[PDB]
Amino acid sequence: MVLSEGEWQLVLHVWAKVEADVAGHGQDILIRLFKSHPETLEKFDRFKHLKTEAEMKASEDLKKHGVTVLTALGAILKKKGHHEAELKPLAQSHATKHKIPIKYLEFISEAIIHVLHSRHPGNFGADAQGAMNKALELFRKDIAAKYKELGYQG
Ligand code: HEM
Repeated sequence: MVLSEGEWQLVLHVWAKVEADVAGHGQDILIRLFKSHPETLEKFDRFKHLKTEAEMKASEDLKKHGVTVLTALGAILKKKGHHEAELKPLAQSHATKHKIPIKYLEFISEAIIHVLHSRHPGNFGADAQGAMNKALELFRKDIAAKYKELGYQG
C-alpha cells in the first residue's frame, strides 16, 4: 500500500514523542504484548522465565531489548516506505532464527497502537492512529513478502 506524506508526518510526529523516552515506551509495549498474548513470550528464550508484570518491569535486559526493538522500528518508519535495506536483516532473523509468525507481528502492532493511544492522545487522535496503522500494515505486508522469499510461511 502507499502512505501519503501527510500520513507519514502523523506517524513521525507521534514517534517524536516516543523518542523522549524510548526505554519506557518499549517496556510498556513489550509488557502489553506479553500480557495480551502470553504465547508470544514463549518465543523469547531469554525472557520467558518472567512470571509477572513486576518482574518484567524490573528486568534491565528486557528494557534494553525494548530499546533495540523500537529503535529498529523507528529507523524503518523514518524511511517512509523505502525500507528494503532495513527489512532484510530483520526478516531473516525473525523468519529463520526466532520463527515469528505474521500473526505475532500483528499482535505487537496492536500493542504499539494501544500504548501510543494511552500515552499520547495529543498526537494520536483517530487520523494519527489510522496513519500509524497504515505504516504498520505496510511493514507487515513487506515483511511477509520477504518471509516468503526466505522460505518461511509466517
Ligand atoms: C515491530 C516488530 C519488531 C521489530 C522491529 C523487532 C526487532 C528486533 C530486533 C532489532 C532484534 C535484535 C536483532 C535481531 O535478532 O533481529 C529482535 C530480536 C528478537 N525478536 Fe523482534 N522485533 C519485532 C517483533 C517481534 C515479535 C512480535 C516477536 C515475538 C513474538 C519477536 C521476537 C524476537 C526474539 C525472540 C528476538 C531475540 C531476543 C534476544 O536477544 O533474546 N520480535 N527483534
